Amino acid sequence: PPGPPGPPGPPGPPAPPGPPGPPGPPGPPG
Amino acid sequence: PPGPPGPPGPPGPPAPPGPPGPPGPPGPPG
Amino acid sequence: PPGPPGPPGPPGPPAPPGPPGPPGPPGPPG
Repeated sequence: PPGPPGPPGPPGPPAPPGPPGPPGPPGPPG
Repeated sequence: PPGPPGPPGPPGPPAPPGPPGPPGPPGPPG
Repeated sequence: PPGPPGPPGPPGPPAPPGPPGPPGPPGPPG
């Protein structure tokens, strides 16, 4: 009364798109 | 009846990597 | 009878930072 609890909910959603990575390496010799 | 709602579900799955970082610094001057 | 499914779980782990950026431009000729 009511009765036994229902099942666990489904998985949450993914987190938002991630931030960009770090600067690239130094370029070619001048 | 039916019983109370089930508990919250599991955390979401992993998300994809963010975008590539910016270009690196200029190369070594001549 | 078993209650209804619970609510969706929380957001998954934060998306990793993206890959390093590309090499920088060439150095100055002088």
